[PDB]
Amino acid sequence: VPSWPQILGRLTDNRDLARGQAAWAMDQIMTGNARPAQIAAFAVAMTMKAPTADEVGELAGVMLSHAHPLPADTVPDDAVDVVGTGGDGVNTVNLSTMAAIVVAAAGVPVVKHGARAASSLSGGADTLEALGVRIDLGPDLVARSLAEVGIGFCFAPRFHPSYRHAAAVRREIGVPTVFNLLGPLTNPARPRAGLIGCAFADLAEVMAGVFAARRSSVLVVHGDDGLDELTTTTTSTIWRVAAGSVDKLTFDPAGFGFARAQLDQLAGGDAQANAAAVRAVLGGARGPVRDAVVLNAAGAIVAHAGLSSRAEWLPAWEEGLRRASAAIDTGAAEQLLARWVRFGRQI
Amino acid sequence: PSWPQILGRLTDNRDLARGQAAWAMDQIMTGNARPAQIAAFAVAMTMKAPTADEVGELAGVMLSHAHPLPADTVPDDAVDVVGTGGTVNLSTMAAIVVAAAGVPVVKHGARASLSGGADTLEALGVRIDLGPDLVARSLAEVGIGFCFAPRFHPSYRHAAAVRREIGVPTVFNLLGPLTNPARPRAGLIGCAFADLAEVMAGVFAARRSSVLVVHGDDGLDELTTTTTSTIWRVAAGSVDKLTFDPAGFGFARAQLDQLAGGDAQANAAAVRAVLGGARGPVRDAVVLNAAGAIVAHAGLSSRAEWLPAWEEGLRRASAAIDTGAAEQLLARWVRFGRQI
Ligand SMILES: O=P(O)(O)OC[C@H]1O[C@H](OP(=O)(O)OP(=O)(O)O)[C@H](O)[C@@H]1O
Ligand SMILES: [Mg+2]
Ligand SMILES: [Mg+2]
Repeated sequence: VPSWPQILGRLTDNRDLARGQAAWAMDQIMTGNARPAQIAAFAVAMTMKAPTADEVGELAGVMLSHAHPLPADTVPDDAVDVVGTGGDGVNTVNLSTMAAIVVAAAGVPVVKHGARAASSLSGGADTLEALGVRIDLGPDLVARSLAEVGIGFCFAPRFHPSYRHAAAVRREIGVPTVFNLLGPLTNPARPRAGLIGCAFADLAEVMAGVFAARRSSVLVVHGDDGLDELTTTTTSTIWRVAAGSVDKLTFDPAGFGFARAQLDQLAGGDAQANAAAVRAVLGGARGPVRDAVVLNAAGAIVAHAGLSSRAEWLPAWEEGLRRASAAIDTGAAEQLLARWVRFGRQI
Repeated sequence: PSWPQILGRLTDNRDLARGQAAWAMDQIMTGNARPAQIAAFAVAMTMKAPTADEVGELAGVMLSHAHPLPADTVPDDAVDVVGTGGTVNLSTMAAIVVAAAGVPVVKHGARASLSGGADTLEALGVRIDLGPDLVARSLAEVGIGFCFAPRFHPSYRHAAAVRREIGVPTVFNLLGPLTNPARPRAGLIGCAFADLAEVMAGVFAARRSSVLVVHGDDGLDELTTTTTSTIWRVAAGSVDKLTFDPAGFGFARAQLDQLAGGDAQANAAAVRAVLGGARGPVRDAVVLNAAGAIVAHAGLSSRAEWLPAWEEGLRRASAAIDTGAAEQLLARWVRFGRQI
């Protein structure tokens, strides 16, 4: 007999939920059956209790059940995502989005989950829109984008319409909660690999556990400067997910010859400014922004490689860095973006 | 100040800065807080164990918005008798007994809501929803008054709706005893959680109230007769924690299933029974808790001594029942409501 008093009482008593209770709660939320007060109580109570991977996996599972799927047999088994929680409070250029373009241009299929800004000046979806990319495509056309261009963009609101009730509560309360983890865990194309940024150092291991449960090949990353990306200003903590297990690592870009950057060198502006930064990087502009893009693209390619049990960490990184740099240098990334824009205008 | 700031601080398991709880409660009380924000705050403040300063700020804001009683209508030595819940039967009866002994009582509550159970008083025929002027008249003429929370705290309705929707106890469950709009300086205040009882005692200490904050060691939000109780004795701005055993005053041990309150109609029947002289564990616990309230009343003077105060309180409580004064006071309270 599941109910809000039972579930919220258990959480406020600092107890983990019984199997299925988080799922019940999320389903009530997704079906419009939860009062805003109940949604907010649930999100906050779970956050302060400390969510488990089982619980977060249940929430993401329910979201994915209610999402619009892509058509059968349209997502390659090795497709990758590059996406983060956001909420790092830094307002950088759109590193995941730029990395995603480069990854696809290197020949790794990318189905990117994304959304507009929550607290920053310009989100991934905002910047793509400013570049002339269509962010408004449904399942069939995203599938066609992936096949024809090598990248698809799943705009979260378009694929998760039933999340509107939760999204409203999240905006109202402002404080980050367990809900802030869900975007990266609920790509509707269900790619099995990705580079997944987490702004909240204390919740990254839980995100990794969710991916581990799905047997995804993922690097969950938190820059030690607070970025929900692999950073160039310092080390990053990586929760490496492979073969159903999570391994905690610290990553230093200096190990691959990257010079240290300052965080203000990665600072972003409005959608137009960040669109300009994308163009500059894909056009061959050298500097800190390119370095961060290449590093993150490489990370995603490493995750992709980890779909094979044969993959080795250092060779994977060297290969990833080589491929990412080459995809920019040959013009492949610049061309792929142009083709992506042309594709959307030809619909 | 902001919701992101305050909620973020709480989710980080940090005590709030001076004034932040007050800001939040003020937003809630002015109708400026969305239900999601009300709920987030209530939950966060509960899970980040609230401090006396914080609870005091919440209660303060609430009282700053409340309708007061008219000037000089609340006696300086008026008392409250109430529990936070987890015993409306016990506190209702004890209140009548205390008033019948000649200690002015002013209660505050809602229908089972800043202190549920006013349904029992209604089941007995008492008009619970009176404005400030008439509560004042009731106090003077009958010796007891009841401040109906929706009437005196109309701005709380937004919070009240949220509490019902989430349906789990929160920090707001502590506010009833701390937001009596008559602002009695004394009382017997029950609390079902030991840790939170101490917090409530700190709030009362800050107001220089003379109160006994009581928690049965069996979990009851009243002085129990099934075992010992913890009392936080508040007087002179300081708190003394005590273990109390009513066996010392000759009270037999009862079982918990004999004392627990039921619904309004059941509660009402029990009131009539006890006020009419029915002996047993329920009477004992009423007498004990009535005596506690009288002891708190006595503590408004610096020259009150613990055991002699208890012995007087118990004699006064017993006599108020046994003479029929308690029964008659209830009848006069019912008559009052009809005579208006
Ligand atoms: O407004 P914030 O809460 O700070 O979030 C900024 C962006 O980061 C996340 O996406 P993603 O990793 O796809 O975008 P990126 O290209 O900016 O890294 C999120 O969906 C936002 O678009
Ligand atoms: Mg990102
Ligand atoms: Mg980012």
